Amino acid sequence: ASAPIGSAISRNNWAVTCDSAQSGNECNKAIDGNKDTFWHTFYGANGDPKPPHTYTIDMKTTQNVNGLSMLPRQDGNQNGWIGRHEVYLSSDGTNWGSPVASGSWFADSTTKYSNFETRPARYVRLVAITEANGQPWTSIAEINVFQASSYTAPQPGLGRWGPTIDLPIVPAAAAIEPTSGRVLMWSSYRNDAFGGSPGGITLTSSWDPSTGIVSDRTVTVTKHDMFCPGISMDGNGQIVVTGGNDAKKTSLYDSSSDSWIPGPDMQVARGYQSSATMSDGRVFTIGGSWSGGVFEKNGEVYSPSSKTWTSLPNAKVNPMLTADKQGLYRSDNHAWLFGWKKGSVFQAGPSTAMNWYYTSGSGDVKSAGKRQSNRGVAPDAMCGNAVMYDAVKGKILTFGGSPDYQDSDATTNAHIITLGEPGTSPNTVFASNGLYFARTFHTSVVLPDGSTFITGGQRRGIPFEDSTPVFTPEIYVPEQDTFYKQNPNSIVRVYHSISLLLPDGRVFNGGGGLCGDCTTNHFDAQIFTPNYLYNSNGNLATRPKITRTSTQSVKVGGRITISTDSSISKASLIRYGTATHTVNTDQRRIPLTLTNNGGNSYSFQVPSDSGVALPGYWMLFVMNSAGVPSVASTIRVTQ
Ligand SMILES: [Cu+2]
Ligand code: NA
Repeated sequence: ASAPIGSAISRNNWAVTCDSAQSGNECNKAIDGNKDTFWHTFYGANGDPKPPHTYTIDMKTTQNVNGLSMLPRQDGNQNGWIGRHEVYLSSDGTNWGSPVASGSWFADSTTKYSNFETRPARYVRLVAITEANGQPWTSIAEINVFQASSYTAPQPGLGRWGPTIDLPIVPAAAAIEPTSGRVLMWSSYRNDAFGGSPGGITLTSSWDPSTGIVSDRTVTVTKHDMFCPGISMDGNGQIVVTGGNDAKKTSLYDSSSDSWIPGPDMQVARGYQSSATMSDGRVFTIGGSWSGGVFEKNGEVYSPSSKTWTSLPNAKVNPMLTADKQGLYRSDNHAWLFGWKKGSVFQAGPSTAMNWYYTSGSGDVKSAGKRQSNRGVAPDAMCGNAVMYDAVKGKILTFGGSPDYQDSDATTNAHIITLGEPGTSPNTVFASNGLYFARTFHTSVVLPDGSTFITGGQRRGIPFEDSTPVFTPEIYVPEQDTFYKQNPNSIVRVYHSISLLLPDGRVFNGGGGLCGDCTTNHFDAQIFTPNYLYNSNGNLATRPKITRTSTQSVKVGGRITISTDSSISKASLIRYGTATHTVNTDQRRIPLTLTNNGGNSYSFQVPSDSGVALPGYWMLFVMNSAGVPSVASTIRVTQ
């Protein structure tokens, strides 16, 4: 099930309009309170007008609207199920503006919702762009509008949330398709559940930021239910999905051909392991006792060229285990892995003990000391997040999480780890005064400017329960060593939520739930627009443009020359992300040093160490003196 974020608005005073309505199926059947009666557009002998179809409500007064619900026809017939849709709000009835929510609803008879940030309005309009099966009708048994207890205007200068993208599934795992710019999301064998999978199938969905189209596709070619997996973008730019519901499988997503390819089976069955791309394009994984059995799962490495998984038995998982009260089932999960120099992998946590993993020969592991600072040794931080915001300086920001996977209080701990050469003990300090809000199950992304956006989570980890939610996101500004609260959102994003940086510089945050009959499934995502995209007036700022790129494919050590339309002050390269269960081992940022060639022409070199400039796809962003970033240019970094 799902749920709206507000309380139902009284339908007494409403006035509704429909594009068409067949007698027996009047506009008002949708607001009678009877689930047996429904509005239905013209059919048969009234003709069959194709969608779009529209449902407009006049609440007569101004309500602080935060959502709507749509109960499809409950008579067993599917005709008229809304697929693609848009939701608009208006205080006047003539000026709608941009949709407050849009996307596609799954093809079933369950009540569907549109949850969105609170906006005073008197008029609401639901546009049915498509019928779920491609037919021309639109039918609605019941329609409700929800209101917030109050309305609090976003504060200027603190970012903005919206719109809401409605999806057919709970996006508990997502990736950006680098060649297309689309967001790829997946659930499990079902749109809203993973328990009871016959294994072998995964439901996916994609959102295209350019067209606003949400599409769904079932993947069975790899015979893998991809819930709870390791995810890494390999050296070739293929996304490597491992284990989870089908514990030994490997599935490859090729952005180029937009297809799924069966990969080789891992040597050890795992679920909830983290995998990390290496300086050589290979993928290392360790741990993962969620599925495949509970025992010590040492390292293994995938080679994209030979398409083999090789065991690395001496890359021992033992030193990275947390002290989880549930034991090994949780203690080897979601490692904070980072590919580094010379085939090494750094594990920053969640255990207090940090380690160096080596992939030569049969593997090795060396202690890197304890995450700690002048405030003491950091406790285990299961589901805390770790982000490499400056790969050149080896800087990793870690934050949040709790000692145990669940039933444990999250903390405000935050540290900065600075990596040197593999085998050396990195320096760790405390970050500022820690998070404003203790959280676990939160997600984060590094932004073009090197700041880290942190959002969602809860104060006490309770999977599938939307309790103690943190609605206020925070940004860490490394240059100032300061955290800043941002404007709050209205949708809880806790266990099974995700965040990804979009190529336009905005953040896509969504998911949460995936517990079948629970009412905590969130079949949506919201967009957060950081203040760097607005000018002083609250309007969107004018962005620099990258008019030319000497090349779109470069070897580490290589130079790229660009021309822009305005003088730029800074540039950064951001590796494309993948995310699930708080883990994102693919994102990282490299700040660039620019050579001004005069005439708004600039060159830069990609770092020559492929353990810094990990191979794969990256986003190039340039910023003007104002700090406004361009939309990214996609660059492929090869070794
Ligand atoms: Cu899970
Ligand atoms: Na009705």
